[PDB]
Amino acid sequence: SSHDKMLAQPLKDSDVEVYNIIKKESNRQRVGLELIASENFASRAVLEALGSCLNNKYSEGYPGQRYYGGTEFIDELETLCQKRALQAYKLDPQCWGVNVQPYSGSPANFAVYTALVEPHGRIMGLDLPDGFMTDKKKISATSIFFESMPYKVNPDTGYINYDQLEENARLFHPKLIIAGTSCYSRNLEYARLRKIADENGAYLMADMAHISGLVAAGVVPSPFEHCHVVTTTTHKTLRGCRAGMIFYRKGVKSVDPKTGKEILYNLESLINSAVFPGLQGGPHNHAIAGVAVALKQAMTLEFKVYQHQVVANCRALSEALTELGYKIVTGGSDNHLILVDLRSKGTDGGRAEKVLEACSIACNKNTCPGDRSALRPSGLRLGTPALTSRGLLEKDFQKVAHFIHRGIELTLQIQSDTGVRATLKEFKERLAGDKYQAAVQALREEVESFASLFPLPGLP
Amino acid sequence: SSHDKMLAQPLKDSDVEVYNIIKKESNRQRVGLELIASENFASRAVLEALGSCLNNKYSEGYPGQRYYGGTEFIDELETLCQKRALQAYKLDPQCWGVNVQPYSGSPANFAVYTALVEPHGRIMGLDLPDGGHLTHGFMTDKKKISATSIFFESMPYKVNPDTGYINYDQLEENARLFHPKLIIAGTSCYSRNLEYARLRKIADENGAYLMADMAHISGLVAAGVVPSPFEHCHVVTTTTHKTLRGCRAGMIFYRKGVKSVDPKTGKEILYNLESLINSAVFPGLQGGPHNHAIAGVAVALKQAMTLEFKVYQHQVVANCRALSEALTELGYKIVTGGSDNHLILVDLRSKGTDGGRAEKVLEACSIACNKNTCPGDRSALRPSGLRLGTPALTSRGLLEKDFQKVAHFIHRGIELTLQIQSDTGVRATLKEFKERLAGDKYQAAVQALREEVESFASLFPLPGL
Amino acid sequence: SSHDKMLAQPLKDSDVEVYNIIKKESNRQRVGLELIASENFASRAVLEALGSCLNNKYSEGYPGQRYYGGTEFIDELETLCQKRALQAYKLDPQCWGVNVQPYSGSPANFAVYTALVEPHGRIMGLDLPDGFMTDKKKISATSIFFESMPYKVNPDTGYINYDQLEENARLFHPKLIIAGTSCYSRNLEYARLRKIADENGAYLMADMAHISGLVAAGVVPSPFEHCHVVTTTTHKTLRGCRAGMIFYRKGVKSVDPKTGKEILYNLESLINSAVFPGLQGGPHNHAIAGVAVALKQAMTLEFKVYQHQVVANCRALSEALTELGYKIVTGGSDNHLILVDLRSKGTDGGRAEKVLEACSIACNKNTCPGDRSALRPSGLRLGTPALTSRGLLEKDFQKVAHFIHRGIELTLQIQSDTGVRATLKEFKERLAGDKYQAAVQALREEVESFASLFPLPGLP
Amino acid sequence: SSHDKMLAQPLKDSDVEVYNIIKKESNRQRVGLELIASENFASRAVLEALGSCLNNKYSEGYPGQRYYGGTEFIDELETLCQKRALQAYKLDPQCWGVNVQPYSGSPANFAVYTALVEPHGRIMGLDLPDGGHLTHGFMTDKKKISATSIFFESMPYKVNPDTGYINYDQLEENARLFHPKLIIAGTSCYSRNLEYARLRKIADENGAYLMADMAHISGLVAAGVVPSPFEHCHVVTTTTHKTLRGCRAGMIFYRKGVKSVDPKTGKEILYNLESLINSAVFPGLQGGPHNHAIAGVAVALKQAMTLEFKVYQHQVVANCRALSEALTELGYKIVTGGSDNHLILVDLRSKGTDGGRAEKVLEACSIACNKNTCPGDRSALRPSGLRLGTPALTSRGLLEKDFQKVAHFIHRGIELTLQIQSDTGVRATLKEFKERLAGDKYQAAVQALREEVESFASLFPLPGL
Repeated sequence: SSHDKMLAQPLKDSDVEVYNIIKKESNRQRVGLELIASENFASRAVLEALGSCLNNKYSEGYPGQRYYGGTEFIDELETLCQKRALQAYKLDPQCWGVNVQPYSGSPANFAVYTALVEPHGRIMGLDLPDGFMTDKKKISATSIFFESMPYKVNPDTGYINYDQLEENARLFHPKLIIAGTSCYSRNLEYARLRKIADENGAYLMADMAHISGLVAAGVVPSPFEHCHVVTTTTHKTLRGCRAGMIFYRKGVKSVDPKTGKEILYNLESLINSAVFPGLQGGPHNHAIAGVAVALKQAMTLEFKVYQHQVVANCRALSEALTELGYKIVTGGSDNHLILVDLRSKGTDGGRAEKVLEACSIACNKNTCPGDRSALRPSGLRLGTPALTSRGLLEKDFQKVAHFIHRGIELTLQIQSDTGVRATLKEFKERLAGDKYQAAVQALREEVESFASLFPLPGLP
Repeated sequence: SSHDKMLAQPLKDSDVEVYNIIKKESNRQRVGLELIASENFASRAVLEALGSCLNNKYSEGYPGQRYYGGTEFIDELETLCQKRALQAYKLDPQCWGVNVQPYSGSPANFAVYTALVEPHGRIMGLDLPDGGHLTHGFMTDKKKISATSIFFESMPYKVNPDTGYINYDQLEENARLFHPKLIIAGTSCYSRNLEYARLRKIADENGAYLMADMAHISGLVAAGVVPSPFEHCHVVTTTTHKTLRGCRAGMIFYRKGVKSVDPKTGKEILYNLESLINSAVFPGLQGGPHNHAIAGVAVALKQAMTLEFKVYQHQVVANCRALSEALTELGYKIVTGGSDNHLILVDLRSKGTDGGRAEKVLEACSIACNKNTCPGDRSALRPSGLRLGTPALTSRGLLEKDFQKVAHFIHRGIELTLQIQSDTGVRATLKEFKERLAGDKYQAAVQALREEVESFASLFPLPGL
Repeated sequence: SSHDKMLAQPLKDSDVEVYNIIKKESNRQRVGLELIASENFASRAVLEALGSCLNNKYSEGYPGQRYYGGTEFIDELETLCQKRALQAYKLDPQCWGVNVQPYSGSPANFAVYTALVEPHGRIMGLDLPDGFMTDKKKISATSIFFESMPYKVNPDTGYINYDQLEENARLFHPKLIIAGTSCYSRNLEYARLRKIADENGAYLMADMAHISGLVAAGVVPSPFEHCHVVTTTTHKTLRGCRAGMIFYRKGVKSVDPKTGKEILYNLESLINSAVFPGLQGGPHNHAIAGVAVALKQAMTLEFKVYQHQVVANCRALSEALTELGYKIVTGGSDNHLILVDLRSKGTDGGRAEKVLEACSIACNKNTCPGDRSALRPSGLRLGTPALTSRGLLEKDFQKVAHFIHRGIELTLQIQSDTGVRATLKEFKERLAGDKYQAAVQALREEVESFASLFPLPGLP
Repeated sequence: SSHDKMLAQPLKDSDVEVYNIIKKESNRQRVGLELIASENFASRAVLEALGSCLNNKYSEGYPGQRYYGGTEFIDELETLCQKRALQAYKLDPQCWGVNVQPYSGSPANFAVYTALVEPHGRIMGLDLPDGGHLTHGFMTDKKKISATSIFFESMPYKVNPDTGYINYDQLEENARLFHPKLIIAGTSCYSRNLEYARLRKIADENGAYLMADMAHISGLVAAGVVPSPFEHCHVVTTTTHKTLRGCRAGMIFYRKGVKSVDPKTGKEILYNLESLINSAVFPGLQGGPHNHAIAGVAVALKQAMTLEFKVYQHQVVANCRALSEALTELGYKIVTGGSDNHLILVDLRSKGTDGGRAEKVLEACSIACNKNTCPGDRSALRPSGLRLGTPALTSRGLLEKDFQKVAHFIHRGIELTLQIQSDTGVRATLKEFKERLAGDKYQAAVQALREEVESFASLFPLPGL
C-alpha cells in the first residue's frame, strides 16, 4: 500500500538526503562549541508541539469573531497562551493585553508601525551601528515607508544624550519613540523617555527581545512600568520557537481636567486591525502551542535558577578573560553578552572569528562604540546562553577560556607567518594552509573531547 | 537535578492541558467532514522535518553572502530546496529564479510589492467579493483596510455578473486610463481558468509587470492538469500547503536572462528583478529564515514530483466533477455551469436561503463549510453562496459514490435549513436562527445527522503521527 | 533735491525705453483685429483702480481676524467686494460664500485642491486633448501632488460618456470630481454629476472661467444649482483685472437619520485655511478694487446688452463664414466661439494663422477632437467679444469675413506656389516673397484703415 | 452711445464708494505714521506702468518659445527686464539666470520647492518664532499649517536665546542627523547679517542645495551696504517691494555653467536647475504672467541702479542706527545689542509689559507697528517684542532728529500703556484691556497724542498719485 503509505512513510525512508543533512547538522551542533548570544536550544516539549496536527487547521480571525467554524479548541489554546503570557510578566489583565498572532519580531514591529505611526509619519529610534537610512538609498523598510531621524549615543561616556534627545524631539515632533537596542549593556532610563513622550504627546515602544528571559527572572528592571507598547520575541532567551509578542496598555490613558471626562486607550483595536487582516492571514497554531509551552516552563523556579547560573557563568568568563590578560571594554557588562577588544593584541576580529570557525569555535563580530573604521571591526562578542542550558560550569568555562587563548595564539602565529601587512584575501587563502594545519587540527580534537561529554537537548 | 529532565520531559508529562487540547483537536478532525478548499493534511515526513534541530540554527543572509560562520549544511539544504523547486515546474534555471525565504503567501506578496511597485504607485488586482484576496487590493470609500491599499493605490476590476467570467474588455479599457505598474492575476473563488495570454498582451501594451498568484491551483500545476502561468507571467507567487501538502511557506519565481533586445543598437538588456526581490526580502522585511520550513518545503516538493501526486490530483478533479454532477442532479444552482479546479461555488438563491444560515447549520452537524458572495449579490454581509473543496476528503480515500453520499447529506442539511427557516418565519433575524439551531425541536434531527456523519467519517483513517 | 523728483517724475521722464515699448504696444493694439476668445479690453475705471495707493498697504488675514492694525478700510473694501460678488450671481449669502484672495485661476485651483483633496488622494476630471499626465513624466502639478485618472468622451459623437464615468467612479472612489471645459463648448448635465457625487459621497467642482460673465447675463444655465465649489476667473469675459474667485456652499449638508441631527458644511474654514496662510500671503488690494468695480459694472443692463450684441455678432460671423464655403464644424457653438476648418481646402490651420499674424491678424491654434496632431492643426478658433467690445457691427463683421476670406485665399495661393509637400520653413521663406509681401502689405494697410475708425478703450 | 459712456467713464463718476474708500486710505497713509519694516511707497512711474494696456495682452509662455503671436514687444520687455535684473546685482549672465514669472515670493518659493526638493523630501529652514518666515517650514504637534510642511518634511532650527545669533553649531550637528535636501537661508525679524559661507560649507558637507531669501534686504544688497549672498548660494529668491519700491512680484536667481569636474574621467558637469525651475514655474503652477508687473519691476530695477538709491539706503541705515542709539539711551532693551539692517526689535520685558497691548495702544495714537516674540518666550500667544522699520518713513524725507522725536513719542506711548496696565492690573485679560482703553480718562490723553503725532507727520509729503 505505497499510495496510502506515502502520507505515513517516515522521513528516513522517504527522503534520505534531508535525513542525512539533519543528522550531520545534529552531529556538528553536538561536537561543536557555540558562543553566540542569540544561539540557544529549545526543549523537547515545544519540538513535539511543533510537529502536532495543528498545522492543518486554518484559524483566521480572533476568538469570538472567527471566520471559519470548529475553532473552539484553537480559541481555548490561544486564550491559555495569552493568559500564560500575561501571568509570566506579572501584568494586570485589566491594564495589559498581549497578541501572539505576528509571525516574528519584525512582522510585529511592522504591524505596530502601521497601527500607530500612520506611514509617512515621524519616528525616533536608536542608530544601527551604535547598538537606518543612507543619503543615496533606503535599505530598511522602516526608512522607506516612514521618516526616521536617529539619535546618537555620546561617543565619550557611552550614554544617551538626553538633552540633545529632548531638543531633537521637540524640534522634530515625532509620533513614536523606539526604546529598543541590540548592543547596549547599560540600562536605559525608561522614566525619562516616558516623560519625554508625555511632554511631546508621542508613544513609547520598547524592544526587550534580547532580554526577554532576563526580565522573566527579575534580574533586569522591567520596562513595562513606563513604556506603552512593548514588543518582544520568544527565542534566544526562553528556549522557545520563533514567534513574536506585542504588549499594549489598556484602561484609562489620562483624565482631562478641562472637561472632567476621561479618555480610554485605543491601541488594542488598532493593533488587532493591523495584524489581521492587515499584514498576516492564518496564524500558526503550532507556534502558539510552542510559545504557550515555553511560557509555562519559564514560570518555574528552574528558570530563575538557570538565569542565575547564566549570569554567574558570564561573570566567571569575564574574570577568566581578565586573568589571562585580555582587555574587556565598557567595564565588563550588565547582561549575558560579553564584548572584548583584541586591537592591542595584534589581531583582527574577523580573522580571529574565521580561525575560530576553522577549529569548531563560534563567536560574533560587531563594531565598537565610537565607530572608527568599518573595515576592521575589533568588537569580538561572546555569549553563553546555550552552554549554560547544556550543563556547562565555571570550572569548564575556565577550560573554554584556555581554548580561546590557544585560538588567539594560533591567530597570532598566522598573522606573524603571513604578515601583518597582508590583505584579507591572502589571509583567507592561508586558513587551511598545511604550514600549521596540524596544530589547528590539534585545536580541533581536544575541543571535540570537551564537546562529546555534555549531552545535547532535543529529540533522540 | 531537574534541569536535565526539564529539557527532556515529554509534552504529555510536562503540560497536560495542551496535550489534551491536541488530542481533542485530532479526535475532532478524525471524525469530521472537511470540505474547505484551502484545507489538507500534511504528511508525516514534513512533520518530522519541522521538529528537527534546524529551529536552533540561525541562518541570516544568503548563500555565498552569509554573515555568520558554519553555514555549509544550511546552504546545501537551501540549494537542494531551490533545485527541487526549479525542477518541480520544469523551468530552465538560467531563465527562472526561485526564492523561499518569505514566511508565507502574504509576506511574499508584500515583498514583491515593496520590490516592484515603488510604493505610492498604482496596482490593479482582482476584487475581493469576486474571488480575490486581501493582498490583491481592497479598500472602501470610508477608509482603507488592507495594507496593499494603505501603502499603494489599488483599483480592482469587476467580474461579469451575467456569465461569471472576468471582463477582459473592461480591464483593457481601464488599463489605458489608470496606467498600472503591475497587474495581479490571482483568484481565490473562481471555478475557471485565466487567460494569461491576453493579460500578458495588456501588460506589454501598458508596459507593466505581471504577478500571478497560483495559491490553490499550485498542486494542479504540479500535475500538469492545468495550464501553467509561467509561459507569460513575469513574477509568480505561490504557497506550499493548501493542495501541495506542505508546511506554511511561500515561494517566489522571477524571470532571469535577457528581457528585451534593442532593435537599433543591439544591446542585450538583462532582467533586474532578482536583485530587487533579494533586497526586499532580506534585510528588507524579514530577518532570519526558518530552516525547518525550508526542509519541509523541500520534502513536499520531492514528494510532489512522483506519479502518486499526479494520480491524487486526477482523483481530486474526478471527485470534484462527480460531486458537481451529483449536486446539479438535485436541482442546485451552480455558478458558471461547472468547474475547472478543486473548489466549487454552490448558489442557494434557487432554494430561498442564504449562505450564512446553511453554513451555520452544517457547522451544527459537524460539516465544514464556508460562505461566500456570488457574482451579482446586492450585499457583502449577506452571502448567498457556499464554497466546497474536494481534496481535503480526497486525501483520505473518498470515492465517487462516497462523494454522492456526502452530496445527499448536504441536501438533507439544506432541507433542514429550509425547515428551520420556515419554522421561525421569513422576517426573523440571524440571532433567532442561531437560537433555533440549539432548540429542542430540531435537536433530535441534527443529533441523528451528526451521529450518522461521524460514523461515516470514522471509517477512513487520518494521516499524521 | 533729486529725492523730490525720483518719486515724482512721470514714466516718460524716468525711463524712455519702457515708455516707447508701451506706446508701440498701444499702437499695435489700436490698428488690428484681435480674434482671440480670451483677449478683451478692460475699462478705464479698473485701470485707475490698479494705479491707486492700495499697492502700498500690506494687509494679511481676513476681516475680523487680521494681524496688523489699521485695516478698517481694507476690511470694508473686501466686504463690499464680496457682497457685490454674491449679488452679481443672485446667490443667498446664508448659503454661498465667496473668496477673492487667490491671485489667479490656477492658484485658486491649487488652494481648493489642498483644501478638499487631501493630497495623495484621488481626482477625476477631463483631460487636455478632449477640451493631464504623460506615460513617462509628469507636467502638471495636479498629477505630481495628487493621483488622478481622466475620463474621455466617446469618439463617435463627442459627448461625455456618463455611464462609463459612473462605472469607473464606483470602483475608483474619488474624493472630488470636477466639471470644467476649455474647448468642449457643449453644456454639461450638472444634475447627473451631482447625483454621482452624492452616490459616491464626493464633492463637485465647476470651472466657469470661459463663461463667467455669460452666467451674469443669464444666457448660460448657472452651474451653482448642483455644484458645491465653483471656481472662476475675472477676465476674458467680465473685462476685469487678474484675479480669481472661489464660491463654496454653506448651510446644512444633509440630515442625520440616526438621531434626527444635521451636518453643517465645513468647506468655508478649509478653503480659508488653504488660501491663507496656506499658500499666499498678503492679497492685492488693487486687484480686489478692480474686480469690485468690474462686478459693479457687470450688474447693469449695459452688460446684458453687450452680451446680446456679442452673441448676435457671433451668429452673424458664423453665417457669413458658412456662406463663403467654409465648413464650420459642430455647427459653430452655443455661447460665443466659432471654429472654422480648412482641411477641405487642403491647407492646415498653422499656415493660415501664421499668414494672418503676418498680415496683422491675431489667431491661434487649438487641439480639438479630430485634429490628432498639433504640429499640423486643422482647427482655427476665433473670438467674438473682443470686436464687440471695440464696437464692431454686423456689416463690420461681414467686412472682417471678407478680410479672412482674402487671407485664406492668399494662404492657398502661397501653398500652391510653394507646393503642398513643402516643409514649414519653406512656407516661412515663401511668405517673404516680393509679390506676397506686396499683397500682405496691402491687406495690412486695408485692415489698419478699417480698424482706425473704431476707438480703443483704456487710458487717454 | 452706451459703450462710449461706460468704458470711458472715470472712476469718480462710475463708482463713488471705492473712490471714497481710496481717498480715506490715502488720507490715513498721509496723516498716519508707519513704522512696519515690510512697508514702502512705490514711485509714480511704477504706478503709471502698472495701469498700462499690458494688462490686456496675454503672454502665456517663454520668450522664443511662445504659443500665441504678436508678442515681440512683450518678449523685448521681458528681455530688458531680465538684463536689468542681471546687471543690478553685478552678475555674470553666463553664470547666472533670472526668472521674474512667479507672481510673488510664496509662489516662487513653492516653485523652487516642487522643482528641487522632490516632494516628500526633507527641508531645513529658520523657525517661525525665531525670526523666520512662514514659507520656510512651520508645523505643530496637532496638524500642519504651512503648505511646505504639508507637502514636504521640514525641521526648523532655533536661534540662541542668550546672545540672539543663529546657532550654526546646532544646525551643523542636526544636518548630519536629518540629512536635508535643501537648506533655507532667510529671515524676517533678524537684525544681524547671515554667515553664508558656513551655510555653504554645511550644504557641501551634506551634499544639499542652499536656497537664499533676500526679501527684507532686497534693496540693501542693491546698494552694496550688505554683503551679497550670491558668492556662496546657488538659488536666491527675492521680492520686488518691501524695501525695493516696486510692485507685487518675485524674482529667482539660479546658477549656470559648470558645477564641478570629475577628477577621474575629466568630464565637466553642467547645472540643470534652469530647466527644472522653468518647468516648475510654467506650466507647473502659474499660467499667464503679468506684463504690467514685469514693466513695473523693470522700472524699479532701473531706478535702483542710480546713486540716489544708494544715498537713500545709506540714509535708511543711518536713521536706523540713530533710532537704535536713541532707544538704548531711553533705557529700552534692544535685542542682540544693535542692528545691521533696516529693521529693529525692541524688547518690552525690561519695563514689565508685553508687545500685544503696546501695539494696539500705539495704533490708537496713529503709530503703526507689529508685535513679535522674543527668543526665550515660553508662549507664542504673549509676545514681548515690537518690530520697527525705518525705510518706511525714510522714503518721505525724515532725519535723525525726526526719528528721535518718533522715539520720544513711542516712549510716551509706552508710558501710557504702562499706566493703563497698572490701572487694570496684571491679571487682567486682553479683552479687559481693550474695554478699559475705551474709557475717556486715557482716551483724552491718547487723542492728544494722536493729534500731536498727526500734526507732526502732516508736515511731510506723500509720493504717489
